[PDB]
Amino acid sequence: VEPVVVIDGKGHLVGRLASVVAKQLLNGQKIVVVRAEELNISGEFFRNKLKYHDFLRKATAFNKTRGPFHFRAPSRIFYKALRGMVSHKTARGKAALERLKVFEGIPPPYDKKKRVVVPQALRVLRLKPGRKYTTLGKLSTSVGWKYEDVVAKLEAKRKVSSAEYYAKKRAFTKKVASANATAAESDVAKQLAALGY
Amino acid sequence: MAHFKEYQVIGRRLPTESVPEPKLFRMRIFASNEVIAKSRYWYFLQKLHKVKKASGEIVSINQINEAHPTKVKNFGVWVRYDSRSGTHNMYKEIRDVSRVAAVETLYQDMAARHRARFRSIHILKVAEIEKTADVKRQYVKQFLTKDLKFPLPHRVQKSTKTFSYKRPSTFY
Amino acid sequence: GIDHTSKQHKRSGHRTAPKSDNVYLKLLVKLYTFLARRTDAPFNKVVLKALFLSKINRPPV
Amino acid sequence: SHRKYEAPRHGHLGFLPRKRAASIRARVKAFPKDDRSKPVALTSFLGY
Amino acid sequence: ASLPHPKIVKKHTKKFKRHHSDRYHRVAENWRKQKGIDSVVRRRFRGNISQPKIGYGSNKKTKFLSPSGHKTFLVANVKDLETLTMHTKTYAAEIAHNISAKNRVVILARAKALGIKVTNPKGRLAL
Amino acid sequence: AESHRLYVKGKHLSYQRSKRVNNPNVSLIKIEGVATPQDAQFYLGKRIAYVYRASKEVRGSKIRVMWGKVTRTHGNSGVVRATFRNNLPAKTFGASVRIFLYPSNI
RNA sequence: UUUGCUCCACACAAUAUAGAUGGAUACGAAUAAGGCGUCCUUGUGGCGUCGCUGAACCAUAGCAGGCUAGCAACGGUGCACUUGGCGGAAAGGCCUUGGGUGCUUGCUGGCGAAUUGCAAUGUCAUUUUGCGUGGGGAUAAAUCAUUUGUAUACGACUUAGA
RNA sequence: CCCUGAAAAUGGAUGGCGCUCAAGCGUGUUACCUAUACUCUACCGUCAGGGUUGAUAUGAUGCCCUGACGAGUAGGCAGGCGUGGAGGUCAGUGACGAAGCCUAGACCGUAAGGUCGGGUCGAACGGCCUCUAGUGCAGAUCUUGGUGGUAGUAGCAAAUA
RNA sequence: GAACUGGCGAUGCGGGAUGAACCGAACGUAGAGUUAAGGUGCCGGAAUACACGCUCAUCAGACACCACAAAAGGUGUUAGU
RNA sequence: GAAAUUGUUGAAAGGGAAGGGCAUUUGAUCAGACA
Repeated sequence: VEPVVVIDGKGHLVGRLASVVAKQLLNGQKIVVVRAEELNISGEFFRNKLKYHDFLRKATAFNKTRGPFHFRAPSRIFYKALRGMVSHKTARGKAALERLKVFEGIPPPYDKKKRVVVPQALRVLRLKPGRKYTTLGKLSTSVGWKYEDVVAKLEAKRKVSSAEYYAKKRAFTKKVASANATAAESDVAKQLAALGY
Repeated sequence: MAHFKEYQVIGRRLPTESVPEPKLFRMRIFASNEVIAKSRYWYFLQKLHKVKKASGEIVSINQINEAHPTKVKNFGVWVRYDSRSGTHNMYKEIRDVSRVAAVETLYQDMAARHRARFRSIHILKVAEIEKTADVKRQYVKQFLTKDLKFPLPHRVQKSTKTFSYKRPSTFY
Repeated sequence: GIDHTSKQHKRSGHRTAPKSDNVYLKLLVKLYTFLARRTDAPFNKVVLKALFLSKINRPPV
Repeated sequence: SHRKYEAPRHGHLGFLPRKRAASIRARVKAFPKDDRSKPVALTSFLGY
Repeated sequence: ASLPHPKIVKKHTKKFKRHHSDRYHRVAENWRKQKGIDSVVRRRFRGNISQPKIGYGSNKKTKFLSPSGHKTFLVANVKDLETLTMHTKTYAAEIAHNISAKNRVVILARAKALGIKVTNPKGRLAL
Repeated sequence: AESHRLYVKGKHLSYQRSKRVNNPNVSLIKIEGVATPQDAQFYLGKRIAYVYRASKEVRGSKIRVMWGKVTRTHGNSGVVRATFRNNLPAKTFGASVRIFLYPSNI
């Protein structure tokens, strides 16, 4: 239903948010997950790091290279598991993988711009309260992701150079309210709420 | 099994020149249809008496209704599940509106907690309790209290679309 | 599919025309036919069958 | 089979692609951590 | 110049190649019911060639008809041409390849004095 | 105005296909919006047109068309089925799709 | 080496489109909680209120949006000038003053639209490149051959040379 | 149901991703997807039953009507296709170009194969009824002849120059 | 290595990921529709359906043939006698 | 003067083979039909 689509991962579920974005995809829906470092997952932090732990040993013997590359970088990760669900190795694949970007933290050509959520893939509606969960945030750290604190600074920022976008969009829309009741009893505004509106 | 219907099935033991008027056996059944029923019927008599679908015959097969469906009753129920091993008896209690949940709900419960099936459960007897207290297991007694009230916390709402604009909420 | 019930595509297993190639045997058969179709009497059905027959089955009399 | 005699490897794994570095000058792969008080200075120096 | 027949449906337009043909230079595209005990084409498995079988025939009505809807006929000389005279809507002509150029234009000409369509009037035209 | 559109927007998802065998004759429709089999019932019979663009101009245009139509509800979602004169082309899985409003009934 | 090259223009040819066909419409945090307004001791404060899905909100009438006349308003918005600021996470965008000027559907009119013949996407997007007219700008390297040996199987490397 | 008990050798496998009031387990209700199966229709074939000598248009082994069936190695039968030569025939094609050969040009047949457009070429050769055979090839470490990739490679370095 | 039948070999087709033999069902060429066995988060056509329960596993579990696990223990939790 | 097999030319394709099936699309190429 649009040309692009900026999701904000936060409060997500790799896993689920996971799909939807692969599905989409295969249906022409350029998507652009952000923020991510704040992903999420079923399971006590510990694991997963256990989980993680493996898809790590799995190598190639005979040349550790040319083998299954273990990215770290929240991003990448989400990615992957996204991916897995998009048949790449064909063309329609790929023509799929392009459509999708991904970053941890909302950079620019997006911090603008709006973002959304994916309900059906929000922790906070999948789980039941009490079950422990994760935070790709840690995870990534912990298996080595140099950069989590450099994001977590550029966050402190833009959570502002936003707010102060805000307390300014909001003192506006409010006058428009104390200058929108002078003119409306007007004639135009009673016929109106008969059709509706 | 499916959804049930109480049933009254009044078999015989085929008449003979010898023993005319061969005594009539009633059984309240908790089945899916009158094919069940006439089945679920003979299975139980070939355990108390010397008859079968042959030396027999089914006289009547009457759906029975609840009297007061509306009316929330407290059904104790008795049950003989087989297990994997031996066989066991039970006395579960199930707060419900009519028989024909008391047996449905039960079978789901005997499934989930004990991994039995319809195959392996005999619903010995069912009995609307009249007075509270004859009620004996805390997961009913929980609900028969002074002006009862509770919230439904963490309300999750159900959407159709894929995307949304707000980031929800679970107030109620 | 169809438990065939009986072999499918049984060829009669009786001659239908004469195996011979004696113009003459054929003109007869041709008359003979016409002669079980448009009549009823049976006589004809039987000289028809007999005309197609092979050598061994038409012994000398 | 098994080695028989369990001897060690020949050579260190962490110096591989054993190759023709790049340049004749070596990039300093990592400079010292920062203080940020100290006053300003050069952490390195080119000889011969 | 047709006899208002049905539609000319063909069934299987594509050529029936022989299994392997592509792979070999030795094995023609001319069709070969495979007799192999391993053969994937015999055991028709998916996912290979179809083999030719009945099945594919073409309606008795439109058999041996160009698309026009005429059946073609080989015409070596002009006597030849003069059996089609009557059946112009059903039949057609095709002049043989092994005719001189002077005897073509004659047949050509004889064609049209009687309405008849030929399917190779190009032939060997000094053009 | 700025809007002209007096087609419904919507996408070419598929071939009918089982897990591993597909049927180019039938095609599947993501009508942007339509979520149930009802919502789809409206767009049976209504026409479709994967439009696209060849380089070499025909026939006087740069622009070509394949004439759906929509024919039935596909399961829960008001994806729908969707012979076309010619079968859509696969490269099209994810391409935009003009459901029209004619063969009208309003 | 054929008077090339660079930037902005526009003219014409092409060449594509994993797929414009009104608008990707900007808090942050918690969800066993918050938003928005308001009062106050500025606090995890009091009071009111909303959700219970964007089915929202913005834009939206004029030959694919023509030529024209007024009334009410001093607003809205396009286009190009320019003052001053913000932003580096991929900034390559966002806001704002002061004008120059259109269209104004805020209310009232008047002409034109036909025959594209009962539908045929009925073509108004944005890709990259090429050839010339015309408005500003600039005026180089590298490879071989030769040479060095911190280098070297050969290529590569490292130096040297009007 | 979880858990301990539960130790094998490249890296890793509920098929994979992933999944936790499940995308797990047990059970119940519907909707839905989809095989060359089933239903209906078209077309092909075989097989079974039937109808049609009245001369007088074209085939009485013909022309029709009705039905049911269609997998196949080994194996059997049937109808065709093609090749060398022989009797007959078309007073057949032909130096105004026969045979052959090349042709991501056309048409016909389910097919074997047929016919034809264009080029090349230079002396003989097709349909039809029939007789006859040293008659159809991808394979036999088949025969004989040719030619590749290997590859501008191995290598051309003993005997003082 | 025997018995009864059904398979495969001689048999594709959809399903069990994959596989002679298991489950569906046995084949002329095509068109519509309905299903079987299997399924319906995404690879993938199809409910991130509905309903009631159990389960958190610092080696969870996941579906017949089938590619495993036991005796024995647990104030981990759930019904029971 | 056939094929293997080579050489210019022209067209096209090519991320660890190639080729084949059903289906359309585009690019090149062609038959007939219409009167």
